Amino acid sequence: SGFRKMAFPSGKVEGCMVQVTCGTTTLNGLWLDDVVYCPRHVICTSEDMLNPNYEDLLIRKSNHNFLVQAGNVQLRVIGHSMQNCVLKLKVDTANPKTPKYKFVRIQPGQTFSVLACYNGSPSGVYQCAMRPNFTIKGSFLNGSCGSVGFNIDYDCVSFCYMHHMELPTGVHAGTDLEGNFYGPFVDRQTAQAAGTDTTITVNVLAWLYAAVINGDRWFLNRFTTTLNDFNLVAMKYNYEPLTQDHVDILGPLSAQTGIAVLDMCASLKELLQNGMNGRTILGSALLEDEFTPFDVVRQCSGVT
Amino acid sequence: SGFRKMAFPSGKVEGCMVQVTCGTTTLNGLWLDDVVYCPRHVICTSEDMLNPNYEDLLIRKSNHNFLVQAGNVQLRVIGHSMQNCVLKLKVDTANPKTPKYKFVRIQPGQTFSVLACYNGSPSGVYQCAMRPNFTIKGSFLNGSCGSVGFNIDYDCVSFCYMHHMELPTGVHAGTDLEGNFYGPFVDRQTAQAAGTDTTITVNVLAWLYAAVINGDRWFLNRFTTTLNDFNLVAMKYNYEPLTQDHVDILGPLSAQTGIAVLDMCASLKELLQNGMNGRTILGSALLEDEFTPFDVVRQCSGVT
Ligand SMILES: O=C(c1cncc2ccccc12)N1CCN(c2ccccc2)CC1
Ligand SMILES: O=C(c1cncc2ccccc12)N1CCN(c2ccccc2)CC1
Repeated sequence: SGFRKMAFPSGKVEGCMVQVTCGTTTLNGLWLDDVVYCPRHVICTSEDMLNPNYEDLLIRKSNHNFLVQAGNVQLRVIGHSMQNCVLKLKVDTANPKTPKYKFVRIQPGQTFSVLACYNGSPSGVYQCAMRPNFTIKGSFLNGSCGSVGFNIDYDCVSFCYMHHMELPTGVHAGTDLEGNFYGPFVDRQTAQAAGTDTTITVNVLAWLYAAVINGDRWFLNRFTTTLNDFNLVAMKYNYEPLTQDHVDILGPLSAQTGIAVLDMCASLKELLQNGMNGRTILGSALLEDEFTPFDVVRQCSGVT
Repeated sequence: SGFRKMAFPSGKVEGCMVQVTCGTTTLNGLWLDDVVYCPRHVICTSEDMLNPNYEDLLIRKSNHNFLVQAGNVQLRVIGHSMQNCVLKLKVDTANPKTPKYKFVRIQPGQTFSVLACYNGSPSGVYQCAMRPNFTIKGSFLNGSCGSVGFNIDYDCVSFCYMHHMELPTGVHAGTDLEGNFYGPFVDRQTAQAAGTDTTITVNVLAWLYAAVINGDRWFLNRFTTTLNDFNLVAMKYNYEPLTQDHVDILGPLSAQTGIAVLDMCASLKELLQNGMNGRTILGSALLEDEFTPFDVVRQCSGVT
């Protein structure tokens, strides 16, 4: 028992982190096979932050201007290209530590682990969710760009995020590994609206199921509700509308606990309307939405 | 900016995880140099859980009864011995992935990362604190024994915890890497009192400093207090008494924010007496105590 915001083991990703420098700018890159992937804003200067012409900036750069270091050893760059907001630096050596991998564009509400890095060196690992508004609530400082988010399925690393920027509001934005930003964000030092962030209802319910499995049952009530009645409450509290697809995804947790999904919805409706009354659930005083139903089953089953 | 419960990158520890089986019992071991460390209760059966005589049980075991597997390959056991509550299995091969390491017995209130493992395979990584009552609030299932807690200082892994058991209350207990339990716990399937768990005051203050650094300042007030006045409040709320050593440790955070430690104490006193009033601090609705002042400086400075 016990429920923690667990991240995937980061070893397979640590073995891919390299440092990329262009001019005076240093950030992190991801070395997979003979390619190093990094945010294209590595080619920017102080005067090229508010409105960069990446195509024009990149034209002034040659292979030897991109310094890539893996640990203490220098990688030789034999090609460079821009794919959306990422640069792909072809190096003469395939990463010997390259794990089995995939590039995936995750759905909002899905979770992933982030390996925060500085100067190509890993500093820490944490679990987070892609918010419905396509931002992440990470922990990133200057130099963390190019740090990646990923999921692990047995031996395969699915890379889903590359860190590009911090919005003036302290939230984070970035791209998939094809360089396409999640959300409406652009790699420019301008004010950008993140948008209203809703609560991932299916994740809150999954966490309530985790709470029941882990002994926390005070919030369970004698009520039930309907999807339409529940959603009237969810709308009022800026919660994502729950659909039959979400109910179906909660099926295994509903079967394990013996609590019907609409019954758990009535517990959630009462918690929203009444608050926690100074009480806690899984060591938390607010409703947690950064655990998917898959994360709950995984943590409560011991998938390695 | 952003503040997350960050764990150390786990790669160096993943490379040390092995599976140990004795009879019908399988758990995890830690392979460092030519020794595999594991909980001694691996030699127990169902009838040897309530009151095991480890010395007598171990006498019926020979080297070939300990099956150690590193990935898919079998390790040859050439020696075995019991040191307190851990077994040390000497194998004929030194772990080629052995990192620079230390065995340390951590102080209550200090934090560490746990790499939860099953069958010698890592499942996840999370950060936790050694509670003042010498328990940990982990996430562990059957088969997780032998999973370890550690800290990383540049390239050196300081192992501080080995998982041994779950108390009937859902909290976790275990040993340092010399096999000495943290707290009064014994490796027996009997009811064991954990003791009153207090809140790590110096950690709550460190987290309040992290909140200020990360923009959350609503809780800051126009008041100050004294160590003795603060401790009268801390006692009432089952908080550890704050000492000058704790004030001195908060010195760098006090200097970075320009907020005197006793001024932050008055903010903490008011939060304890008045509650959060439905507000949050660093995405939390309760006062967080599992970040040390060192963790706050590290996360807010980017130590790799
Ligand atoms: O290293 C960072 C950064 C990232 N994440 C969190 C942070 C927190 C505080 C300070 C800086 C950061 N930046 C910020 C984006 N930046 C950039 C440059 C050109 C075009 C678009 C973006 C490059 C430098
Ligand atoms: O694998 C575990 C375990 C550990 N952590 C969390 C758990 C949650 C649910 C179920 C089991 C566990 N045990 C529990 C202790 N156990 C043991 C045997 C002899 C003497 C002393 C301890 C060996 C088997």
